[PDB]
Amino acid sequence: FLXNXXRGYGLCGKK
Amino acid sequence: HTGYVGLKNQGATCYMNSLLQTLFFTNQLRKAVYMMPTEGDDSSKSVPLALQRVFYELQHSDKPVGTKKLTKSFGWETLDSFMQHDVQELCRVLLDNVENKMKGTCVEGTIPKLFRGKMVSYIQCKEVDYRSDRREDYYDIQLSIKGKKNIFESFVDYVAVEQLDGDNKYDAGEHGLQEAEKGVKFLTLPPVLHLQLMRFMYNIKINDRFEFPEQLPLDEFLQKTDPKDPANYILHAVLVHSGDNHGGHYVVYLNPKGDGKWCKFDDDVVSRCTKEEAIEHNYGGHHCTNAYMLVYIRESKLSEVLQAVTDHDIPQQLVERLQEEKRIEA
Repeated sequence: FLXNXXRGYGLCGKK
Repeated sequence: HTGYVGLKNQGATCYMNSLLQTLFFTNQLRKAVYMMPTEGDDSSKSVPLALQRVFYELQHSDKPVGTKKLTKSFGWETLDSFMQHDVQELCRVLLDNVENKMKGTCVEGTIPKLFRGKMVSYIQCKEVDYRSDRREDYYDIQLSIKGKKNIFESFVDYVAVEQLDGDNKYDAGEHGLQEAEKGVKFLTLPPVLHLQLMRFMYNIKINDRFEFPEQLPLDEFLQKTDPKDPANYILHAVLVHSGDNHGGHYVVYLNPKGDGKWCKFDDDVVSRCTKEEAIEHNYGGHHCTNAYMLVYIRESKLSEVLQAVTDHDIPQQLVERLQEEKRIEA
């Protein structure tokens, strides 16, 4: 996840 | 009368057929997908092989193409599976699977090459000497729609500075609470840009007019441009929804060659359409048919990204496996 809480590069699971 | 074949409608898979066409006509992606070493793969659970199969059929079938092995391979198989996930998650599921499968091969790193960018965000204290910088990789850009007339306004919003002051004062740890700014700039923009339009909020759908162009210049949002490679982007695909959140019909518009000759991909019916239908008629307004995802290709990378694909780009091992599958079933 990015600084702005949006999803970033790749798979990162649930917040 | 198109030259392009459609995807079967096999349940409420929402954005999936639109995305599959979108990725299929990312020809550089497509060729790298063909190279994945899936000979040892278990078909009933191999998403890299199921994507190879879909692309093979899109390139070679004259009849609409099914996807049941693909939705099985990633396990979304209940009535409303696709309505509990969104298009960004399915993008990540497909791209991450194929990225991993190319690790260690001749096409390793194709997914980052096509789709990874870098940004930097910062917190700068206004009144003491403290700054925090944060560089990170991104894939898509989620653009805010509500209260934005056009894509330029959204990018401006994306990188707009935020005041951290008064009640939301930033704590600079050693410095205690401090007034600060937070800001964002893009370091790079990848060859293929997937812009995700935030029309579906929370559950609602914004149907407001949102203008997006055929050529999209983005140099203004980089921290440092260069000349002889401006961040000038060409519109490739417009993924469209019709409805008011509740279910809806999904279609994608594409000019697969990048030449501005548009087609509408409506599951099994691929038909040819005006540029106006693909662009301005999907702006929305107050119609509830409108873009939720845009694909742009960097002008300097277009010939590269949309390189011609021939039958010789699909290995024999794969072709034979897929045709053998067809023999069995018949």
